[PDB]
Amino acid sequence: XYIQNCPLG
Amino acid sequence: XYIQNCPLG
Repeated sequence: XYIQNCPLG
Repeated sequence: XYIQNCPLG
């Protein structure tokens, strides 16, 4: 995944 | 959001 919570990239 | 983890829809 989500805007400013995407731990992948 | 992710495959089979998307509480939005």
